[PDB]
Amino acid sequence: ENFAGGCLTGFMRTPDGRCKPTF
Repeated sequence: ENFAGGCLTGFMRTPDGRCKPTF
């Protein structure tokens, strides 16, 4: 299956529970 590695718009959310924008 597939999972959402995206937090907000342009945010790389990890299974670590943290969101880092991709800049």
